[PDB]
Amino acid sequence: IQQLPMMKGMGKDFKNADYIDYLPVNMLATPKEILNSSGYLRSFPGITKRYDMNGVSRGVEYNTAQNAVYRVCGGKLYKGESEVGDVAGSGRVSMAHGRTSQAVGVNGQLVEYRYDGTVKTVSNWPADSGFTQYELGSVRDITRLRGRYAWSKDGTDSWFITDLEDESHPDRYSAQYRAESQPDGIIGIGTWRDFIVCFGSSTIEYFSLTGATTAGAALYVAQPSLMVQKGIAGTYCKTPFADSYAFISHPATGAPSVYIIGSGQASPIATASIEKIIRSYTAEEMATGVMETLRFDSHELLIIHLPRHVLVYDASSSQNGPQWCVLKTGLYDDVYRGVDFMYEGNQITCGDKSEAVVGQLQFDISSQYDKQQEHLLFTPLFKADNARCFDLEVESSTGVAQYADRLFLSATTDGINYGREQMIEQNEPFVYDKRVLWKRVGRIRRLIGFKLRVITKSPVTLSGCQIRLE
Amino acid sequence: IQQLPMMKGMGKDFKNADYIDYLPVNMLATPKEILNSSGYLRSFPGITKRYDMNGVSRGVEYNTAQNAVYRVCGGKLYKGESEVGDVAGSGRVSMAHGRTSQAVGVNGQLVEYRYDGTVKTVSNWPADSGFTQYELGSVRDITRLRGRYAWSKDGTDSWFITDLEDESHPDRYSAQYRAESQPDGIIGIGTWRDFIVCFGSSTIEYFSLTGATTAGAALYVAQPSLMVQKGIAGTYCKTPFADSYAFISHPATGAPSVYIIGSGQASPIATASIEKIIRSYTAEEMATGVMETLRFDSHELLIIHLPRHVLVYDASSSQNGPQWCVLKTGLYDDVYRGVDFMYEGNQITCGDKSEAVVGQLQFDISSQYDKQQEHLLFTPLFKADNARCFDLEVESSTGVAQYADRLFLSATTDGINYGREQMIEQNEPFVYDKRVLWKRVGRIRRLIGFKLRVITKSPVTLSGCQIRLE
Amino acid sequence: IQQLPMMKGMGKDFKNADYIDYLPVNMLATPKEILNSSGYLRSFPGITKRYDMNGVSRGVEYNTAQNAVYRVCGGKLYKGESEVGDVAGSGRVSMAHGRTSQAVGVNGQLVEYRYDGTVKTVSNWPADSGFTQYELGSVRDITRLRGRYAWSKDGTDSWFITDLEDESHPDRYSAQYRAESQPDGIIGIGTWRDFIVCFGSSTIEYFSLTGATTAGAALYVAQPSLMVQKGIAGTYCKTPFADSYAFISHPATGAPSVYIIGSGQASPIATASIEKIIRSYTAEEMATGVMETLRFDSHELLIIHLPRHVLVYDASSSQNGPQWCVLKTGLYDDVYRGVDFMYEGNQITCGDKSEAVVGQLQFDISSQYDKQQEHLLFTPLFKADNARCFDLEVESSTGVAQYADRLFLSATTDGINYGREQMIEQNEPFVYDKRVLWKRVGRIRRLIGFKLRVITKSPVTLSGCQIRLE
Amino acid sequence: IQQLPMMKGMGKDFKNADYIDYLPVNMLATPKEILNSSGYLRSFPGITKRYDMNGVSRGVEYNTAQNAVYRVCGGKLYKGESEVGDVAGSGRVSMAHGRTSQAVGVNGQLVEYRYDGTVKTVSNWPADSGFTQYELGSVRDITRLRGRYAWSKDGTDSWFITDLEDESHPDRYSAQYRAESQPDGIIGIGTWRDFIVCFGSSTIEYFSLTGATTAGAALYVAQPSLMVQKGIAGTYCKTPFADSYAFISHPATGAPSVYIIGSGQASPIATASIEKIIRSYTAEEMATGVMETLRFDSHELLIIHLPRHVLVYDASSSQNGPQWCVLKTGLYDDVYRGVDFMYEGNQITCGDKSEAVVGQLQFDISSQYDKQQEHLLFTPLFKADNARCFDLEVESSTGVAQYADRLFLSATTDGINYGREQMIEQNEPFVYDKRVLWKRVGRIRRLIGFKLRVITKSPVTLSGCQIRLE
Repeated sequence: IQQLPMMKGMGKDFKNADYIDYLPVNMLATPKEILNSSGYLRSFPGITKRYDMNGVSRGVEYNTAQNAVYRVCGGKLYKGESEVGDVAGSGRVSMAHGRTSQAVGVNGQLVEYRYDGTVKTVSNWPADSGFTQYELGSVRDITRLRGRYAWSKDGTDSWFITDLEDESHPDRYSAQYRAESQPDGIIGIGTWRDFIVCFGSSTIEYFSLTGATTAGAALYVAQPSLMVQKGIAGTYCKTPFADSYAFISHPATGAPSVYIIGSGQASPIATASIEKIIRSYTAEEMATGVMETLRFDSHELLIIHLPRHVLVYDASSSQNGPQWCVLKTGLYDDVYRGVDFMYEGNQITCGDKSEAVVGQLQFDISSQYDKQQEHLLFTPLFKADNARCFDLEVESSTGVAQYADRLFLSATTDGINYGREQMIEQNEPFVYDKRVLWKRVGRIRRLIGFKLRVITKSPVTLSGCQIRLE
Repeated sequence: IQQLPMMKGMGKDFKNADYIDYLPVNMLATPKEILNSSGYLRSFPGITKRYDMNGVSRGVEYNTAQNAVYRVCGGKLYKGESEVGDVAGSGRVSMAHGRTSQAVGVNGQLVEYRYDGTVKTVSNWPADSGFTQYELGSVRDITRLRGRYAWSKDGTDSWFITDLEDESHPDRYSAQYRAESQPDGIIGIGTWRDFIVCFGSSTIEYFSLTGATTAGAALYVAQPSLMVQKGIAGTYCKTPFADSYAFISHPATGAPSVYIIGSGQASPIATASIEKIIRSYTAEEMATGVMETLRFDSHELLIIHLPRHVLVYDASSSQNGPQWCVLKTGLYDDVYRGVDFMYEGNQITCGDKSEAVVGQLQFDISSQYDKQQEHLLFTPLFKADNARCFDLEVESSTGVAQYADRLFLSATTDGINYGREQMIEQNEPFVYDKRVLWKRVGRIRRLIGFKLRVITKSPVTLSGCQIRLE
Repeated sequence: IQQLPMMKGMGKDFKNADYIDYLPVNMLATPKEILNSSGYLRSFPGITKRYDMNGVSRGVEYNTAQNAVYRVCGGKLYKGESEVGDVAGSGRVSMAHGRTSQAVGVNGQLVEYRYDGTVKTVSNWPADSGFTQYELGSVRDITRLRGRYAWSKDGTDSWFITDLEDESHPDRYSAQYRAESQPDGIIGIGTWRDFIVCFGSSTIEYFSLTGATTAGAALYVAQPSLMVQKGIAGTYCKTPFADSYAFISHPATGAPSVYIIGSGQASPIATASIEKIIRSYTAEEMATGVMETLRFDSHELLIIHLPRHVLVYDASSSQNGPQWCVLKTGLYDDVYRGVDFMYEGNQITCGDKSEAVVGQLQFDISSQYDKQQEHLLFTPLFKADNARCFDLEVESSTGVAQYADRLFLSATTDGINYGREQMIEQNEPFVYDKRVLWKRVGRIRRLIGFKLRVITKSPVTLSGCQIRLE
Repeated sequence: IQQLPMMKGMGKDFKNADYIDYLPVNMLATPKEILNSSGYLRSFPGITKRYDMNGVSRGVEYNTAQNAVYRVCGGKLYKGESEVGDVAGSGRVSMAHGRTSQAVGVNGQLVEYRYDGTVKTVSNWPADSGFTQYELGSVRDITRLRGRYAWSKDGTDSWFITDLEDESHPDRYSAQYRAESQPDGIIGIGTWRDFIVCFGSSTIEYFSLTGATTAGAALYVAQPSLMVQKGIAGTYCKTPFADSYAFISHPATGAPSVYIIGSGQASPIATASIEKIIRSYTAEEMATGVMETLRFDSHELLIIHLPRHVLVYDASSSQNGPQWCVLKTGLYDDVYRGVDFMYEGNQITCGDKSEAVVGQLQFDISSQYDKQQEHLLFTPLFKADNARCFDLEVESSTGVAQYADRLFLSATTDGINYGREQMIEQNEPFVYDKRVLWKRVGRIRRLIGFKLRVITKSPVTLSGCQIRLE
């Protein structure tokens, strides 16, 4: 009796005869110390329609000052279900809320909405007042530390600041700040534990405020002990993850790869196969990749929305090596649906990247809206000669289905292309005890590996595959 | 011969066919290196009525200046047994004693009683005196560091302080301080090792006093090295535990979960099943969750009084993984009775949440007041095929009972619903040596798990369940 | 059944009968947890022509201010494909970009190329201005920290600096800095985390800038806690590797050897056989050795372009001891083709040293341009007496070839010279499953070692050699 | 089958019946993971004459300012092969180069030569100038930090310094510095990472320069955290090694022994037998012991030139315990030939101590000049009763010899005096595969130990001695 792990499956690709492992499609990994194994695999939760909105999502941020979720969701702003304002422009926006403003920052101007009901835009002080009158530019990203905002001019080292008393003007005396570590544009900006993180193309630098008590004297001073020496590939390739940012490396460095910021250095978390997938996209296509973080139950996910891949990293389940996963909607290869996830109340609300709708995650159903989904599992290739496998017994938990869904399994002799697909039912609507197995698998000549296609709209749980090897 | 652990039992739920473990209800876990196993399970101590009071318990605090226990317990304040004052308002109060006051802080005002016999209320300085005249608001929580009080204005960043010479006024010159790292109202306040801990909705900030020796010059300065970056779900979800506060995460963060503050970060202490239970409550219903701490013998408990669950965490018994427990009063599902545990003299004085009475814990009886209690134990599911179990022999300690109570045991084949209940007596009033066992259990087809219902009003001790597997 | 590792093979040389190991020629090492072994060996990617340029490569640098790759590549400068200026001089050049000019620094003068379209040169301030008028000399290397350049004069301790406003003049008041623990010329200069690293002949010293706010008062102050106490052999024997520089030791110390800078000391990374190869060159020949860093997939390679050796160090694959490799072009011994590797877009663009052409790396082809290449693998010597080896079966992955290429294997009895070469086909153009093995190897008298010559222009993968020893 | 190590052999001496181990004379130890054992033993490289010089070697120092090796070598100074100056006096000199001088420091005055062609001597400032006019004394050792020299007055605590502008005078205002922790003369001086190390008879002190910017105000201040509390036995018994100096303890401390300086303390590196050898010399005779450092291939050797012993310590090969070795020239007991080893170009240039000649090391020959050499190996004593050893087979590498040299082996029964010498040829001029073994060794009564005399002028390699024990 041998046990075949399915938490990650090895294989090879026909393009250049290289060994690349097949990530488990559309199913997560949980360690739970199951009956005879250690850990069970559960399908991703299913999406159900909640509200109808103007368009495809373009941004989200959980306002802390007011207990509500803000999202532009296409044509115009939304607070939960309410309308509360209009935003102009198509693309993706970066939001940073405030005590008395929202600061959507669409297009190249720092548009900030007010809780009173008025709309304002950040611009230079009036010439009649008699202030410094800086030279502002286009805006890319937004943040907020203490009581003021901070944006970065497009394609230039300098990033500006926001005044305290009047929040719609740069400042009275001192607002011009520069990175100056290496010559590089500011790809993005962010905040981390009272530090203003400056995401450059090649470097990352931390700024800490100091007590000036003087007119125009260096409110923020750059800290050089915490430099990372690596950049970010795109504007939105950064998230708050664990206590770090977990960016994606820029093409300026050796090669694009996922990372995680340490104390003063970046530690990789992406396997070679993941970087092989990342390298498939050109430089321009890489810059349009969104990143997020999601935490439900004991999981801590890190989702990367690449143009054709929705790779997902599970931090808790990566006990021995990284655990990556890929998500897709259609039966064939397609991009996942639902871009911005955010925890509202006691539910998780997702957006949508193609349809003008918003939906919530549901745990007892595995269908996105009202369409069935494909789930895949891959067993790593094994080299056994002249053996005969008979009892392949995967163990499932059943009883939350609406139809007796079936399972397709197949075997590879060369590791690239599969044989016939055998049809076994793996779920029954109200049977809580049943056995899923295949009685005869036959001789294996040189090497064999398995596949476990499942097409359902009900939760799928599989844990522990064993075969009687002789 | 196989030994079956009972400290925690695995299972699955019928709603979504997920593997959730069954916590052992109403009995603690103690490691003591027993005859043949390591650890024994003992029932929770039973409540007995001590005094009759005005109403349902609403607060408790062990006054240190005077060796006595204060509790409002409904209609009016109480010091031990005496009346000593009246408090108005229904709900829950936050209590913080003083050298010359008690500061119940009911409703939205800091009502503070005096040992002399007079009642005062914190209010602005008289306009005739000529002081700074702050603008106070509603009060949520109270604390005391050095000779000063500290309260937080409701729904706003700012938290105030109390003057030294006249402790019924904010201060002479400098009393308004604010959090400000992020825009978030102060959910709660507390003290920890000369630091005034500021519990925000999204962040946690530590304030340390400095020597001013000046008129209105920053008595307290915020320390930014000790930020936690996580909020608290409700007003009363915090409790000094060990050397930290052990809060509950806010919905603003990815998902609600229990935590413990470290040096500068929070470390989770809740299993996935515990967070699944916590997510069952809506956001508004979660804010009414009280937490406490209790320490008797070698135990160190952390009790969470959710609306429908009384989850208990045992710090000392969590050698390999967390050890959570749930308490309930009725034979069916119900919430535990007795809110506030405080150690007075050599006894523990529990409150009440459904009747106008106060009671003390007793160790040699397992009945709350004069009613019997239910105790359950779940054995984790095992996968053995075609085997037969014969001798299931749990080992109990007897001789402190009033009647020969019986024990109900049953088995599951699918892990959800149980079979027939077999009745075995597990205790005899004055017999110190007897066996508790069942001679035949029969074949197990695929998998089996057990249950050990006990209904007594006498102490229940069980340690070590073994079955002759073949 | 025994398994023979091929990642590194031991042997001896006929010159002085010493045990020197044979590094795997032109094949990398990757740990991947292959079917029955741990790791597989894959050929280096092949070069394909991309552009036609003026001459052999002479320098490269990835401009960060403008997203493009700059390379002189012979007669005149190039930005990607465009001409954009002319450069004078033959040899090797040191490049350091800027935020207004490029800078090439040929001969002994800092020729800089401004983007506007003009060319400038660093020279003393005009005498009419009235400044300090330093005494400049011949330049060796260039770098840039903050908004200013920094160069070192030829054969002297002192290294100068560049003015802020005008970057074509040394400075207004303070530009003379000198190294000077020990009397040594500055072989090279470089930057590392806001420190201007001064590479001397015998020591390495770190300079950190300080806030002057004064006329000519010590802009840069030397830090003595970070001195390394070892020099660099040549001008270009330094790269940014990991977080350190990984130089080559100077003959001033005991013997030349590769190193890596630590916190305050150098840690060797070269085996004894590598230092034997390094010592083969005279002092003058070693000074013309280039070094680089390249990172594709999970690799982190350090390439040394010695006059007759192209040694490569793979950091990721060196789990147990250093993993060195050597590359060569012709069927006989010859130096590798392709000087400078840089990552542009999503491809890697290699230079050249014998032709006026530039090329890009391709992964599915193993031929440089359109000529076949040699790959070698050596098995370490084993001492087995009177045994008989029969089933020598190496495991390849096939199906991406253009012709049924064959493999040559042979055995040594004395460890110096090889026996007959047996031809076995190891790859078929479109067959994905086949066995590569030899059925009879015969008796071994005292000791034996194998060889796996392959000549292909298609990817070569071999992983795991097993022989039936009896 | 048993394997007998030869890296170090145990025995006893007839003088006092104490167990002393026999160090392997004239052959090094290298760990390389050989066919069946871990490590092989290779003979020391042979000396060959390169140049003819004036007389016996007296000093050496690798000038860094000019890429050339300086050595007095008896009658008059030498730069490489050129004459370039004359030095008077017989004995040993302490050499410390400079940016514009060489500072041989012979006899009692700091004789310093100049690159221009003139000779100067350190002496007091002229009385007409009007300076502080110190009282200099005899000089023992020389060093150089920054632009200053530093010498020590003979028999006194004080050590002086050298002026910057005119380096042939003590200083303008402040040059008198002193040790003073304990009353002890300065035996020697040295530099280490910007610290002027002061080697006393009983203590060691580190001096760090400070910014004076004042007339005669404490240029150097003594650091007391880095005291070692141990002296050095002789003037030249110290040497930069690794990152420390590795001195020899003074007779003032409990006993003479070798050491290595740590962070703030000395750690011994000498076995008991080595200290037994060191104690054989009287106090006066020990003061004439020279020490050096040499690094070729992976070795890092520390050579001590005692009057009758040439003990050598190998740092890299001391995996389990220290690895000491002894070198000798003649067939009988004699002192090694060649004092000063320095790495010039790609070769090592050894000195001489008995003839007026200088020579270079050569790796493929084992003869010093043109005379054969003796090599010994001792196997540690084993206690086996009534056993019989038959097949003693050492494994050698051959084929670089000029004649079929023979090997002498013998056995001890009491561990002091040896039996008959059996002659086996161990090398053949051009045979790369041969076996060296003895077929019968006979019964061993109580205990036995072996010996492996080899007399050749060709490289000797032996690795792995095994005997069939019964």
